[PDB]
Amino acid sequence: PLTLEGIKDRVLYVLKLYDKIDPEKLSVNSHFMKDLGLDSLDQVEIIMAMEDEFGFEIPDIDAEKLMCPQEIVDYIADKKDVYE
Amino acid sequence: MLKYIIPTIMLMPLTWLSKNNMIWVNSTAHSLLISFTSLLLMNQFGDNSLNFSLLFFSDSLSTPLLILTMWLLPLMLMASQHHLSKENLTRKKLFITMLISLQLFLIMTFTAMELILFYILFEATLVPTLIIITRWGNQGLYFLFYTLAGSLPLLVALIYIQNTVGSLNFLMLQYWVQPVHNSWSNVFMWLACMMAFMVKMPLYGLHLWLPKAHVEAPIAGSMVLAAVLLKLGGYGMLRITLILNPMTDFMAYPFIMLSLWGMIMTSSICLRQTDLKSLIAYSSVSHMALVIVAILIQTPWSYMGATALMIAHGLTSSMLFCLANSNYERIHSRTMILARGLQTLLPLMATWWLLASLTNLALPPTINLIGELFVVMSTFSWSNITIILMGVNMVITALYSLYMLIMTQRGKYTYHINNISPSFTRENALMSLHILPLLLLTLNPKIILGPLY
Amino acid sequence: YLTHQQKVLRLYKRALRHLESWCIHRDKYRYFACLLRARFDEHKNEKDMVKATQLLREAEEEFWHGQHPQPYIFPESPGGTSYERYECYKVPEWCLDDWHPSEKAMYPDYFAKREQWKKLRRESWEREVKQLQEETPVGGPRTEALPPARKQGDLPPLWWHIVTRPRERPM
Amino acid sequence: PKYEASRLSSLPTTLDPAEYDISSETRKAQAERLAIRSRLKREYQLQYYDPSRRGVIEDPALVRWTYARSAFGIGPLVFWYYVFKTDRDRKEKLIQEGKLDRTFNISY
Amino acid sequence: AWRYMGGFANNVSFVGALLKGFKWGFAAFVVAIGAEYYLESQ
Amino acid sequence: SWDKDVYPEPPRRTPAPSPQTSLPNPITYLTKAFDLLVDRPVTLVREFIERQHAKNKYYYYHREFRRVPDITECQEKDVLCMFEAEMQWRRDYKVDQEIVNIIQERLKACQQREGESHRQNCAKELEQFTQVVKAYQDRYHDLGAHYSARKCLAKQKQRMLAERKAAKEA
Amino acid sequence: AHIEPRYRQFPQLT
Amino acid sequence: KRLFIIKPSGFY
Amino acid sequence: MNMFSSLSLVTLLLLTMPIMMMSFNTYKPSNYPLYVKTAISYAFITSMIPTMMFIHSGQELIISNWHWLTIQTLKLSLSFKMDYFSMMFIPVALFVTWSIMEFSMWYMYSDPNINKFFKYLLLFLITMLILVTANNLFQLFIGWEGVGIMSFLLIGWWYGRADANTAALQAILYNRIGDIGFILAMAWFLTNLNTWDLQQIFMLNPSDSNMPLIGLALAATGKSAQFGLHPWLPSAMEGPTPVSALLHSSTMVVAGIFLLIRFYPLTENNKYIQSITLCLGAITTLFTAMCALTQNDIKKIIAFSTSSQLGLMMVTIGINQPYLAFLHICTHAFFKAMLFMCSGSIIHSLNDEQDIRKMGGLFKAMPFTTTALIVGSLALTGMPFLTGFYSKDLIIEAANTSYTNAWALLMTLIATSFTAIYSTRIIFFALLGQPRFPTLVNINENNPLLINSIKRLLIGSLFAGYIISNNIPPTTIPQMTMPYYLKTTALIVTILGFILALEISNMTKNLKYHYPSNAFKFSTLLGYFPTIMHRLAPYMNLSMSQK
Amino acid sequence: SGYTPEEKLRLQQLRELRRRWLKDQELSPREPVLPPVIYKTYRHSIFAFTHVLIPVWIIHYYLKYHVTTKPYTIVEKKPRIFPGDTILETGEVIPPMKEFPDQ
Amino acid sequence: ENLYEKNPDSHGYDKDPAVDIWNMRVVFFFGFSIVLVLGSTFVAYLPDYRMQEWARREAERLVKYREAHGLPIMESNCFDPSKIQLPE
Repeated sequence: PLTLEGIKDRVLYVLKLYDKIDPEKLSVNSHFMKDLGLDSLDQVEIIMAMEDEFGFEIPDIDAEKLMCPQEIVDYIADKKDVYE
Repeated sequence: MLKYIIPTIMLMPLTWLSKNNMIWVNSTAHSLLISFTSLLLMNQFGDNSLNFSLLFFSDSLSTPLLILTMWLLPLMLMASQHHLSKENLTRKKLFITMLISLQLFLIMTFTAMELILFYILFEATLVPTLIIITRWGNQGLYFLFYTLAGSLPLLVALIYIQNTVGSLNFLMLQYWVQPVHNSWSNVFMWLACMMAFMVKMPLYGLHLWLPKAHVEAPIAGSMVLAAVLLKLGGYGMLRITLILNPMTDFMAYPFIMLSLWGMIMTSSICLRQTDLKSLIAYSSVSHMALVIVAILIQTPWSYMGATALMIAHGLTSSMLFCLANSNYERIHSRTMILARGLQTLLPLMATWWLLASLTNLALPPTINLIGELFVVMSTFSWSNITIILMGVNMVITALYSLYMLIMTQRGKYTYHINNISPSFTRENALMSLHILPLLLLTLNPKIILGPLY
Repeated sequence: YLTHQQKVLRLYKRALRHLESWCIHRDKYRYFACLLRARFDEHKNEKDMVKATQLLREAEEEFWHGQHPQPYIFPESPGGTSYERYECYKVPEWCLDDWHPSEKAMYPDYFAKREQWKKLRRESWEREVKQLQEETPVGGPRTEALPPARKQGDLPPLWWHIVTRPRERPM
Repeated sequence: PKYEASRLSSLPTTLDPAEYDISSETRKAQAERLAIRSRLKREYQLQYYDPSRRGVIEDPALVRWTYARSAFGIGPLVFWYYVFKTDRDRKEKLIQEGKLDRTFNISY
Repeated sequence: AWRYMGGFANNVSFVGALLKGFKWGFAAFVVAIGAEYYLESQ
Repeated sequence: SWDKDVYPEPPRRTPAPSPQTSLPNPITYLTKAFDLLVDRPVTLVREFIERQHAKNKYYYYHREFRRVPDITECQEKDVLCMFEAEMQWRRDYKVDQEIVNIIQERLKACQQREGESHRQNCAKELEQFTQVVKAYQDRYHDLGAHYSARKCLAKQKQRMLAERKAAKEA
Repeated sequence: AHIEPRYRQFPQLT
Repeated sequence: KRLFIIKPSGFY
Repeated sequence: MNMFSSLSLVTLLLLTMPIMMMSFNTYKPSNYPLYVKTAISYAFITSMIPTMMFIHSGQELIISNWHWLTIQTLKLSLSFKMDYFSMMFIPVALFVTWSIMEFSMWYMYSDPNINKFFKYLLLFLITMLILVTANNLFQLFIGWEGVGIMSFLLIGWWYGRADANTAALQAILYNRIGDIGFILAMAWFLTNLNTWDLQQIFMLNPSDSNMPLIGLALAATGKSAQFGLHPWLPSAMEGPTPVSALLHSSTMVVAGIFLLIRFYPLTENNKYIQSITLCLGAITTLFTAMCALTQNDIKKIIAFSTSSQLGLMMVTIGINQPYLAFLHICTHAFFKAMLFMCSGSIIHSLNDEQDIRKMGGLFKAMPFTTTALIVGSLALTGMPFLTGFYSKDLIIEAANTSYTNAWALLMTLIATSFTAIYSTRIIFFALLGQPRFPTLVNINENNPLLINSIKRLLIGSLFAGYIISNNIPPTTIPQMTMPYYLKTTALIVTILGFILALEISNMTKNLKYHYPSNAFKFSTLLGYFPTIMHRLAPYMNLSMSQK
Repeated sequence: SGYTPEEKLRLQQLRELRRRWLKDQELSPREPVLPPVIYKTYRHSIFAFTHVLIPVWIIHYYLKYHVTTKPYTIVEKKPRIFPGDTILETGEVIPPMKEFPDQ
Repeated sequence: ENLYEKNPDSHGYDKDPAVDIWNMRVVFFFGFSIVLVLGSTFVAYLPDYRMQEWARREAERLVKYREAHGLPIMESNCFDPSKIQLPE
């Protein structure tokens, strides 16, 4: 039973354990490439870390477009039919 | 037989004199009553047949076919009354009359004591049949070929036999039959006596009219064609082989090869059929190829198996056409891959699909299996090598039977099809009236084993 | 169909996943995953695009030799052990229109809300069709991307079967 | 070690040399293919999403397929004829000299 | 790092897994063969 | 209940129990429960039913078919005599089938009854089954589905001629 | 539910 | 929470 | 006799009642699964009374209650053979099914068709008891094909999933190829003997029994998934876990072996058939044990474990020890069913994860599942005095000292070592090490239905072999004299397997790259047989069918 | 490689509808609106009576008075007879075996 | 047209609800109540269909008689050879 806040907490949690991110510039709206200065190779690993976290695969076509934590939260919430 | 002929005739006045909206209620109710009285024919004796008069008789072979024939008419009425709803009253009554006249010819055909009387009624059944399929169908060479290579030679041979023997009464032929000696003229008498029945079975190589006929026919036409009309060929061969011995010893070889190989071919074709009604039609060719083999090797076990196969196939194949018609009446297409995952939308109708498929692949102890098993045992004595062909056919049959079930009932439903309304009581009752008697016959199989029992 | 970048990133993910299948243990995978990243970081700034394509081609040939014959698959991914497991349980919403009224009367509140959605669908259809006409160049669309709703009160064109799709665990 | 394709094992798309050799002509072909697919997708969706549609969306591609699809030889028959004839000749000959064992054979 | 810490930090070896319950099973066995050998004298 | 001569059973020999243990036999206590709970109420119900059958006693009979001339005595093409000979032959054919069935059931019952010693203790039943199956095979095997008294007689004459020819050869 | 799930921690046992 | 389960009509 | 026969039949009738009351007759949908579980529980008790009577005095019965059909000189009656094999197997099957049904009440709890699932499981059981009590070939054929159809319906339970339907049709395909041999045997016995009854077949005792026994062997090959017709059993893992537990223990898979056991009076005297069944069993047990060494799906490993054990039973048939093959059937049912339920316990707690590479660290997190898994693994590997040792150990001694094919003997001993390796593999990657599963920990096994069902099978996997072997009457002369190196071969090769497996499993933790050898790929892809055959033969048949 | 502003906006609008649709699948408190050791022993007692005792009465009646009244329908394997045994039917005593060699 | 739209209680037999209900009744009564239930009972109690039970009793009479007189249970010859006259 996932919830929107529960998903948001876990998405940020995983990013706060990534050494390439400063957990002081990290908000739900931080852009991985424009605000946090990460690579596209880095973004692939972030998406892989989310797949591990929640136990399901995010296809490559959809993965490229998730560039902020909120976009990840929305994708996971939409996939699992979470509405609050 | 007059206790069955006359009430069947009275169905015509009943249909025409009925109130406008009661034609389906009256004809169905009273044809079921006739079917009920048909059980009186099961007064069969161990030694003698039931010989009513100089024209009609009933042995253990014609009795189950008679009961199947009279059971089918009420079922055909239920299957038809939905797609004929928009037809005008007079055309509704003309369609019902065609079905009644077909039953009238059929019951007399299965009980005719004289072979020339059999031949005349045997050909009269085509008049209502062709009218039904053409006038109410969905959308030449075979008529010409069949009459040229089947009907006409049979007439000449029967007339010739009557001149020589002096009679064509079947009881008389049982005592005056003489052996058929080798000669070129007897080879043509043998072929003339059998080709009309082989075309109607149909024999592999002469079978392509059947898938075409089923694709064009309305549901009632397919039901009677698959259940009873094909069995006229089997019944005719079971009778006329009495007077063809011993020449059948070698004349059967080419037709046995066609059937044994045809079994595997038509079963294999069923795997690649894209149209449900064609798939069932080819399935019937495969099943009937077993009946031809059984008739031709003529052993006590093969005749019991042949009789059971003809009855079992009649119910099973008719039920499958009704199941395919229930889908067609919703999606208006015969294509098998169009509507998938129907078990999700129509749960009970999926149960009928399963039961029909299980009988089609001859699950024991269904009479489909009993008949098929008896033929397999008899052909093994004929030649041990045949078991390979029979065994492979059992494998392929299970494949296409379950492929049909899996394609239409399982998987994901088709998104854009949104007119799959719940099954009507009419359709569920129609399916159970095929499968319930079929499964009940497992309790007392002896009544569909024929006179060799 | 896919840019050179998209092919390099799709190989990176695929290579890492197959490496995970070999290593199994997380510390071992972490060590070799960093070596793999160092190989992708060696030629990150390759300018000559003929050289870069040759590097990608060799990378994919090396991957084919080194791939796991039985890689890990997420259970609900295509080819996984739970893939399409629940499809038999997804019933389309239009099936509710055929319920007997005695079946409908057990859920009055639900079927009242369902009418509101059906109304919302009917009243929006014409505007959705008009929007797609006036935004579609002559000759039809060149891509499958759909537009958003541009006014207030409009719904994004062709939303019904996305919004009302079955749940992933419908029972 | 080079991959060798077969009828039942197609060449992986990543090992196909063509997928890296891309030209304006190849991109143009891909764009035309996407335009054809998008046009069909739009035509299907306008019927699929129509609130007032109840029935089947007939696919002419499916109709074309079934129409086209619904539109050795004697060697097996000869081969089996000689297998069974040869077997039945041997068995018949043995029965006539009493060699074949049919001690308990009374069902046929 | 959670996979190597606090609760998951120590896991038995394969031999340790096999010998689960051996200490109490062997203690019971010694009692039982003591109880049986005593009755032999009786 | 049935003719013990047609379906014989050797005398039964159950050994008396000789318990060499002190634990009670649970199967003896389950037998008494079975007799008390299952058998006795079942017996009472049957005794009530049999009392009703006694009040109304009526009889049925085994049909006796008089013998009629064989097909050997029928003139060619004489259907009236052929019909009666043919029908009689069919009745005898059906009876011979049930004679083989009786002998097969004797054999099968002996196999189960003798247990591990059946190969030696069922020799008589096997011998009788072997002989009757031979006689049945001689009468009826290879006639075909359209069998008749005529075809059976033709088979007999072929066999008789061969035997006569073999007698001369010796 | 007797056993609440735990995040990144060893589970609760009875 | 309790959710509606969409099913085909079972009445017939 | 009157209590023996009445209770034998009430065992079967009791099982059909929950099916009969499905037609609206005080049917409580409330807890239909509990009702069906209770019926299995009471059927087990009533079946223990005839078994006790047989253990006591060796009482045996044939009940031919109903005369169904007479085809000239062939009477067909509904006849039940309440003999040695029926009396011992029925209680074992009912005991295992009782646990699988109670396990299923927890495992299939959320399934909306829970009632239909228990109906199918019950039908699966009924059709299997028809098989084992059948006294004539036609009645056996009813059960034979009945279990096949129920496998199709249960393998394809999740019918929206294309791979489930493909696996279900695959099972029918391979089993129907075996049924060619079954009908071949039926045709031969009818023609040459004049019967389908087991009593008359054994009384006539034909000597030229090559053809009927080849047919029976072919039927066993398909049903018990011997080499050639084996791929369908691993694919049957598409079904829900309770189906695999029942399919692989007390139903379906052992019916093929059971058929050959029933015809041991014929195979005893046919050394040609013994050679064929010996060689077929030896290649099966070795080949599938090799496939299990590299599988990563926990259910596939146990599926290949079953095929390997089925191969050992086939070997036991080929050395003329039908009673030891039967004992292995009974013992194997206890711990093979338990292993599947332990795997389902793991799979459920990791949200349907089945790949052992994503398990680990479960030893302390699931103490009861761990205990049952270790007990089950040790029983399977022939740990002295657990249930598996009382059949497997005797089978190896019997094979070692028999006049036998030497290569078949060798392949069988190697497969015994492989049993230890893939057993070690499950324990190592599932229970040991560190957790490799996702971060939201939902591990929970504290459900009484789960504990109780596994517990009863754990007790079975400890004492059932000892209890059964000490009650069955001797029907052979066991070989008890042999050199020390033949007496202890099974123990030694099993220990070497553990030593070898631990070395290899500990090498995986090294920080060294790993490249695939041709042998590794051969094992992983099941010797390529499914890949080549399930593409070639479908292509050849389908492509010719259209044209 | 992110969403375009158009793509972002459409997803947001579909997200809002989807979440409202999912919330509307929740049942209200009144739905569904339906139309109008002792216990452990009772079920086992009733179940034993209806599913064991009644079937065994029917089966025992069936076998005793219809099946065993016909020949060879229930065939027993004859009891084993060992040396020293006494036969109930006749009272015959089976002589013991010879005397064994020492072993 | 969908029959359920106007008659949610439809049995599928007719648009007219009264005729529809009557069509259902005759099919179910004459179909199941009569033909299938009474027909099955009628078939279950057929008087010795094709003489099989008489043949069994007759065989018992002959087996008992022939074994009591040391006569063969069955003879290879169907017809008495005294009545047969061979050729040549």
